[PDB]
Amino acid sequence: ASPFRLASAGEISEVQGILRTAGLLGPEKRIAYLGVLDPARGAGSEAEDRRFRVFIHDVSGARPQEVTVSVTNGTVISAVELDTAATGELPVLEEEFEVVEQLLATDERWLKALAARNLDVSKVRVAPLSAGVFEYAEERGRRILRGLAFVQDFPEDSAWAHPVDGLVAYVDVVSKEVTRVIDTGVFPVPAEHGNYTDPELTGPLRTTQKPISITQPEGPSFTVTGGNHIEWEKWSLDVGFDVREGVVLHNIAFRDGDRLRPIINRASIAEMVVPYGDPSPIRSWQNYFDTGEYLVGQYANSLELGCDCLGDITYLSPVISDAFGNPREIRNGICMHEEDWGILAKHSDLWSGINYTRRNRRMVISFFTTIGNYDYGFYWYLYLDGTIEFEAKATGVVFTSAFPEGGSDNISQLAPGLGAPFHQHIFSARLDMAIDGFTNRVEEEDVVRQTMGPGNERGNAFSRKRTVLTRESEAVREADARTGRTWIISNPESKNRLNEPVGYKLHAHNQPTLLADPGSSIARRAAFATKDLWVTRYADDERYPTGDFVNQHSGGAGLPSYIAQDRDIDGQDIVVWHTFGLTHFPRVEDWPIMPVDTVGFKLRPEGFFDRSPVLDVPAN
Amino acid sequence: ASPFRLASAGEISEVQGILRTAGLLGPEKRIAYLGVLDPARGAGSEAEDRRFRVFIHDVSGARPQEVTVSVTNGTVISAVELDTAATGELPVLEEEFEVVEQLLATDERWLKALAARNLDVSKVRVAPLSAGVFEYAEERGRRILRGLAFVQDFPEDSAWAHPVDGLVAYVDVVSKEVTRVIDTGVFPVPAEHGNYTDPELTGPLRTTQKPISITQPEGPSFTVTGGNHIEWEKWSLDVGFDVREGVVLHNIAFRDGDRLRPIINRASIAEMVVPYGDPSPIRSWQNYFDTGEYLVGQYANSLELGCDCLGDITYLSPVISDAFGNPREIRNGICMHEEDWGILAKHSDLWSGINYTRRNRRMVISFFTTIGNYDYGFYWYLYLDGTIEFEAKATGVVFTSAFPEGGSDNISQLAPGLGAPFHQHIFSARLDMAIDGFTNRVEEEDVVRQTMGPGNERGNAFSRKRTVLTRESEAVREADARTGRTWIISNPESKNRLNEPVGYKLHAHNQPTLLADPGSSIARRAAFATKDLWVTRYADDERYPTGDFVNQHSGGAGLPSYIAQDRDIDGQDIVVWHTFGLTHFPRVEDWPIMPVDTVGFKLRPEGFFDRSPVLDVPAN
Ligand SMILES: [Cu+2]
Ligand SMILES: [Cu+2]
Ligand code: NA
Ligand code: NA
Repeated sequence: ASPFRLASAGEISEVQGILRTAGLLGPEKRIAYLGVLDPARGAGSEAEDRRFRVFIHDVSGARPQEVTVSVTNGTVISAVELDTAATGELPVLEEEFEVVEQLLATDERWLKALAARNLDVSKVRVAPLSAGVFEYAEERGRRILRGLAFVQDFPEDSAWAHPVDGLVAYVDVVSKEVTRVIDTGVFPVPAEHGNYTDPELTGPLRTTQKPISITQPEGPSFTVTGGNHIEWEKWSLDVGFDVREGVVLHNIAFRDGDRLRPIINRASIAEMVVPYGDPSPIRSWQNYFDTGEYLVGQYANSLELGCDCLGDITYLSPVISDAFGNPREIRNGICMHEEDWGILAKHSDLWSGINYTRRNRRMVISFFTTIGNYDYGFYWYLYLDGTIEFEAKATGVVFTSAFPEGGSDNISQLAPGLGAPFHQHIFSARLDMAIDGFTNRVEEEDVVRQTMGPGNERGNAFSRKRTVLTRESEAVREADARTGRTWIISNPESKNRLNEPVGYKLHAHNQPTLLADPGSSIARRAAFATKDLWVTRYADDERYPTGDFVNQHSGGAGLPSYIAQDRDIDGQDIVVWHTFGLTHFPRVEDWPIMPVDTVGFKLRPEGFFDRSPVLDVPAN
Repeated sequence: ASPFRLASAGEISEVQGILRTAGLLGPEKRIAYLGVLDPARGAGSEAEDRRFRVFIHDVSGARPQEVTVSVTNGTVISAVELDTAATGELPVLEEEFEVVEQLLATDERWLKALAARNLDVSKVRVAPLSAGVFEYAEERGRRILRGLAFVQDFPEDSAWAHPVDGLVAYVDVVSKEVTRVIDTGVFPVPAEHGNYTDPELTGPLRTTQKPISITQPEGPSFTVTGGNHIEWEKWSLDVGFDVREGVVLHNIAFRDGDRLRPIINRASIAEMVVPYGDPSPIRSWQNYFDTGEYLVGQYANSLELGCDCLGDITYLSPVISDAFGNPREIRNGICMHEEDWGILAKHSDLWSGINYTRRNRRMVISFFTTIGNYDYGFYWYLYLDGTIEFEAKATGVVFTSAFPEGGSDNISQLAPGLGAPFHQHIFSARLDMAIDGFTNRVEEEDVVRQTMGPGNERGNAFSRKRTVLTRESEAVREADARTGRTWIISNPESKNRLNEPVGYKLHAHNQPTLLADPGSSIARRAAFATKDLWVTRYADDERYPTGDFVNQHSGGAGLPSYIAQDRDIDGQDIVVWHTFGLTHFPRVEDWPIMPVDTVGFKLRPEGFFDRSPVLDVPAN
């Protein structure tokens, strides 16, 4: 019955059928994006209307369409032709990934470049890389991918060990033409292999790890109903999945006594970008919007038990559309489990004689995706004490280049002749807040140092200040770790027993934001990534910090355009957009396969509850 | 055989006997501190000399002594009378904790203050609190504790719920005299109880938590030999214990192929301080040096299985001296176990067809201590990939006050009439570095932004810079989160296969440092806490950032005095001292018992290895 249930195979085939019936999905049409829309505000009173949004590409060169379908009613709600030169190209299609290498393999310029390097064309892999927006006028309105080459010595070889530097090509994937081949000169192709399953490189595998067994003899403490509604240790939520964003959490709420108290209406990673910091023309255009351009949900891994996810795991297997509108299941694509999280609370009191210890646990909801060389784990955590956390785990194989003779200020050395260009991985979490309901506001809280003098004669006092962000023009904020800056989302109309507005405090990691010059293309296309915190007034069409169409799309849409409306956010339905990222100067230890590194944020209750919410946790 | 083995009961009784035989431990003497000394540099060639350092208090008012004993040889090496007014008072004695309440209970001023508040003296608990150094000339050279009162309604009541504000007393614990009783006026004593085991407050305990079972059917993957030598997944170390510092790690090294490579020679928390930010004269003197004044090791909890430590646990039971020199075991005072730590590395490669996943684990070495209302867990972690981490977990009951009518800039409200003064918990980790041996140096690494222009035409480039800290005068450093500042400890004479100096990078959390005015007593006594990173040249007598005697000791010793020597630290035997802390504005959720909050740091290999050190980790 829930309007927040996962899309079923049946719903996707029905969208296909409705589109077909309406003349919108003939043999030249391809689905570049398909997802269910969230219910409108206040729609719980009315009956279900499951609506799906679809981006339809045309392989014959016709203009694409954005379409909204009511699968409940079997109707097309709206269909509009897109002018991609204006509003952006559609996301990269799975089927286009092979096309760059295939077209290049019979191009005389490409073949000349490979021959100059004595490389067998049959062994040259070409990465299908998003193009962005630079100085090439002919690309405007065209679907372009750029190709960088990597040699694969044999079918099971890791091509990433053998980058072909000094060479890049641009391809029109619709007209199937190579537009440019740029050869700045030969670099040595690094020769050492990077095969992390080859016994010659690993050596004898360790025999020293004894098993760790994690079981739940009575099963898990969470329940799953209606396919994707979770109840666990007072928490209530619905686990959604979208082909762009991946796992999306809806209706995060906490049962405090008899009352189900909303906290977050929708939580997602609404964008992620990987900007590269190498000024070589071979890579200086490189910025991968994994979410917006590639769609991270689409590439979610099937997660194997006792391997990717350990313990008593409950899986969801979300369904997505293929390019023709047929349903495709991602088997075991979402892991759900609870785990022990050490000590929750502890005190041994001298005066009372009472010794007290309680254990913590967390509910974990995760998926893992692969985008070329990169693999990312997205983890959401709910804790007994009311804390909500997100963590991204970055691994995979580092994107490589040649390491220049005489070194580099923008590339590190991994192996003889092998370089790794500096880059960032920067995420945007979109938190549609609902602290005790939708009437919310945000304050920036700084620590306040005090001067020794009257009222503070010993020079020990310190304090804090809170500044309400009243309108969108004032709600673009930066970190200040030195002053312990955080942001509190409160409900000014809902007070705790001490007559204080209930709230949650966002604790950021205060990692560097986007490093690129403010006049660059990437600073404009990923403007969200230049500041740590944005607050907007909720609107149903303000979904992504980069807008709906990121691929080959200049600035003009996304967060900078949203906040220009300068709307009231002081006790209104608001959305927090938190930028957080990793700045990566690759180390030798990252090669030939990278150990996980992490980044994230959390929110902790701040006068939300009337006392600790975990007094009723039992011993042992 | 190891000179780094834990002290045995026999060694402590032997120190007692040697001191007795030498005339240094008659019936009026009390041991305030006793611990084993680390071996001297280059002492591995010579036979064992187990030496113990002892601080001896005299209850008859005679001057205390600092004594070094060779337990191996049965001799007193050195004994020196201390002038405490100059060099500091000895640590607070366990036996002094009851004395403040006992003396106050028959003092007419104290009794008058309690009678003004209608409080039964038999119900008034008095916390024995360190005094620090303020404006009271008569305290110089005297052992003083200050007392703050809390009412206990019945034997099992949590007194912390019932602070008696407006009242403080000062007591000479040797002469057994009350020096001052200060009553600034009556405040209401908060009436609600804070009894977190009372069913009336907890409500019915949850029945929803299903068991989680963590077992190791073949046992743990680590070995323990010689009592305290750990070998685990290429790591090698010795787990020490000291009554002041608690768990101390020695000889942290990693077996890389055939070579045992040192990383850290000694790691400890060498100080921790809890400064309060309430300018009321009742608490404005409050700064608890839990390590330096109270000795955190002394109060280590006995940790219960399946409760404090979960899984297949190996315990150490360290032995300490009581006040008379008799050995006392802290049963199960140190937990050691390994645990699963999610995904280590993962890649699913399109071109090779190879899908690869490996799991991480960490070795955990921990203890938990209780200092009055506070309880702290100290956790050291070693990871498969070479990462070393420390985490402090803070819990217990918040230190309380009245909440003033009309509010406070320096105190938060927890319950009706109940306040919690703002404070910090600030730790100093002393890391005696040995990156591939003792010849080490530290660089500060900042991210470097670059301007769009020639050489960077697209405005995408970014870089980094490293600054070697060459001498101690240049090695007092602050955080800069915005520029991604870290510190790399390298060995300039030990190069990896890429001809780069091997190293480890310290990643701080960049939390605020000491907030107090720079002219305060606490800014001088805890000078270390004002800056994030200090580097010194190693010396055997530079043990604590606050010096040997912290109790009632002004500035003059510790880190500021050490670095004045301006010694060479560029390719020398050096020590890194990292300040990190929590700034606590207590929330209603912290009452009546605080959920754990955490702070820490980690160090990751940075070109230490020639490639990933976890290629030989097996599947599943
Ligand atoms: Cu990276
Ligand atoms: Cu605290
Ligand atoms: Na909202
Ligand atoms: Na050293």
